[PDB]
Amino acid sequence: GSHSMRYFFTSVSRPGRGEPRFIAVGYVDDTQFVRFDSDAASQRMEPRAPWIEQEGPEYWDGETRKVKAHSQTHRVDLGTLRGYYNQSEAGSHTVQRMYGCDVGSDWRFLRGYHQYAYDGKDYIALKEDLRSWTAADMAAQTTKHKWEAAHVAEQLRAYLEGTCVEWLRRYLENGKETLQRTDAPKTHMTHHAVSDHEATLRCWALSFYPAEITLTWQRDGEDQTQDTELVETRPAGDGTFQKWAAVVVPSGQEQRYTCHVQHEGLPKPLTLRWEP
Amino acid sequence: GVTQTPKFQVLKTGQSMTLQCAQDMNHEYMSWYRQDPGMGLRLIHYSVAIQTTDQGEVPNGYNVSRSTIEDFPLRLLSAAPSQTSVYFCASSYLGNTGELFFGEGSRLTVLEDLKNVFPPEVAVFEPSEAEISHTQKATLVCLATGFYPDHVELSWWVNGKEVHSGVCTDPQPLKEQPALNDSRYALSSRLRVSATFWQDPRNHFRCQVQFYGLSENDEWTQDRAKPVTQIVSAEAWGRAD
Amino acid sequence: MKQEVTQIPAALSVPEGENLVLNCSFTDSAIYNLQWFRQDPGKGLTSLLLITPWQREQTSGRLNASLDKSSGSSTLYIAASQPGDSATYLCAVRPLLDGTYIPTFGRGTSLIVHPYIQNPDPAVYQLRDSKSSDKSVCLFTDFDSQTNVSQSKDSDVYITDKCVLDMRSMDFKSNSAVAWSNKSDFACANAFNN
Amino acid sequence: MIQRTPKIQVYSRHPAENGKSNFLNCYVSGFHPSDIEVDLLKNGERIEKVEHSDLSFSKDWSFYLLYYTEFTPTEKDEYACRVNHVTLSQPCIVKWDRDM
Amino acid sequence: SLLMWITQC
Ligand SMILES: [Mg+2]
Repeated sequence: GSHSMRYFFTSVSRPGRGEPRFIAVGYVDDTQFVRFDSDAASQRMEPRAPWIEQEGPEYWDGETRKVKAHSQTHRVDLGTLRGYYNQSEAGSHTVQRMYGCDVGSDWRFLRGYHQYAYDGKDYIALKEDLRSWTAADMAAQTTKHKWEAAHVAEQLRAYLEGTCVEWLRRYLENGKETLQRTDAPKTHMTHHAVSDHEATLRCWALSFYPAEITLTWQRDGEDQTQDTELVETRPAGDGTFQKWAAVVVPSGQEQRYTCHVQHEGLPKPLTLRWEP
Repeated sequence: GVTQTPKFQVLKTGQSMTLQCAQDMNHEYMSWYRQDPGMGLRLIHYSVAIQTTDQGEVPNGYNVSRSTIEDFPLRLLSAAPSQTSVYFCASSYLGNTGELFFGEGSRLTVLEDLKNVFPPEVAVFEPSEAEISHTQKATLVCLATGFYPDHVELSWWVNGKEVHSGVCTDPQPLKEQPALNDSRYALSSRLRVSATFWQDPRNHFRCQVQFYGLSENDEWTQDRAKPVTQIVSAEAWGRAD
Repeated sequence: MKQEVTQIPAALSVPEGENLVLNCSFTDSAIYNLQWFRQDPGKGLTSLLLITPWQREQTSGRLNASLDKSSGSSTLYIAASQPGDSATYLCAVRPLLDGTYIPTFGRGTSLIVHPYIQNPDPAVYQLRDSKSSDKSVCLFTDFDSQTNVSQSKDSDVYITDKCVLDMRSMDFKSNSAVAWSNKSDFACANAFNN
Repeated sequence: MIQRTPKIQVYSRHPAENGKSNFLNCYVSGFHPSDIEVDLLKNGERIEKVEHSDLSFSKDWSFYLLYYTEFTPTEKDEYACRVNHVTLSQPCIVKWDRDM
Repeated sequence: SLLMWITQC
């Protein structure tokens, strides 16, 4: 299946309370592998997945210096944006940056990303094909022109289409035991008497990886959405994910409903039906 | 831009000293170099961010700190004669073009004995009548002698204004005694003007030599005047003859 | 992959007017930028030009640098060279991927552009101290650029290197050297060279 | 500032089995700004030792965090997750249901 | 591996 490497950066100004907070997190697919937190005591980029620990001191020293340079740049940006938008230094603002790359099943580059946001809204991003910038407003236009004068877009692409893909491949290989794993969902169905005329059927998918999954209900062989509830896919806290779909059905008509589960780890989609 | 201070300094062996370096360009990167005369730039320490520092090629004997984005001081823990060199601070963005911006430099001289510090004696030698009669031009020569260390800035002033045209100063001062480590120096410069300009008695020529020596707090109980940082100059006035 | 910057030629001595080509080669093509500086004796570094893999050329007056197609070399061109161009030209590159950000400098190209002396009149004059006619220095001036002054051949006789001055208002350049000594037998008639 | 209200799910890492140690999770997502207060409760009392994941965010810039702590579910002990955020005028309490 | 050079906005 496809893969991706993503870096997420969050910088928050903290008016008169020291330096802004800077947090950096790297993922490969749905697996976090590194982190940096300006408030943490180490002041080091740290491993969060087992396979990355095979990288040597040179890698950690370099990633630490780079993320620190990143922290400084974002710290300056907070002051610059405040200026662009003529905001006060007493207010807390947030800058977020995400960049990374996607590869197909063959591990060949599919697309890259470099997006920037100020206070939760798009500020400036590189377009889908990476060949131009999208600027939200005049403040972002100012950044856009500075970036086009420094050929930042071409600097980023060299990385997104090369370096980024190269490191993603390296990590996929080094952490093959877990990154290229496919944990099919453990499934089951529960039943609850809701009332004098209703019963709830809950279809569970658990301990699955990657996070991408599809859970759907059907009644009499037809897609069922009425009186259904589907929760956002969530992390179990052990590297795997969980998700469920429930439907309220008339008492006694339980077996006319079926839950269907599609996940990469399943050679075939599973179908669950209530067996009392 | 990048501002380094001090530009010149004389230290006694064992003294501590801090060179300051500031920049107002929000450059994430700041660095210090030392360059011995005629040799290459050698990185001492650098910094990519506040509270982040890294050693360069020659970190021994030096400490740095990065408390703010603007400042990157260099501390000489215990001055040694081997630390006599020209120190340069350079900063840049860690993005954009990454262009390096250098400070003006800081010439440091560490000595065991400050009594070897001497200001220059300055003299202006007037144009020869033979030069004037042969070329219709007139060359004044300024000679600065007996100074140590080699920390001087020589400039020509004509009628209260500094001049650059018609002037050439030796690229480097010569050691009066090459085999002596603390040999005093000499430096010369020439200012050439037309015979007409030299023959006008209203024209005032002044060779100024800014010498950088001992600081105000340095000890001095020798018979001769304390060789402090000062301007020593010599002058000549035009003359019909 | 350790970056190594090589500059050729190491030294360059030419007559003014000549077009110059300085080279700066580097072993690691993964560079973020390449920057040229000039450094004059006893002075600091002045940045001249800055080029990158995405802005491969830059021009500044009679100077223009380019980052060659051979992803490991830069050439600095100095058109119609002038004596004011005399200096050590330094080139530095910054790393694109090593995460150190440390620039690597070349050893530099020492350039001396000699002034064209159209009408030489080599001569050694004696100049008197404006304060005391007893003290004097010897001035060797107006010699062509093919002439060079030899250093202190005697322990008590001091001779300076040649020095070029430019009287801009009358577009006139000239070479000179100075000599002095506090000797009794010292005279300007036999103070210069051998 | 563009601010979004936190989505909240409270659940166990492993299937709940009364008397068997497990981990109680509180997953907060879809919120902005990042500043957020999340407490795990046991019978209305704040659980002391609660850890959380590293701050990260989604495509739409909204943040997500997982708060967790060891726990041993029982038939009667009530567990919950209490969340406070700038977008919430009243703190939100979500009770833990073993089948949700 | 992270980007090395990031330009200020
Ligand atoms: Mg609130």
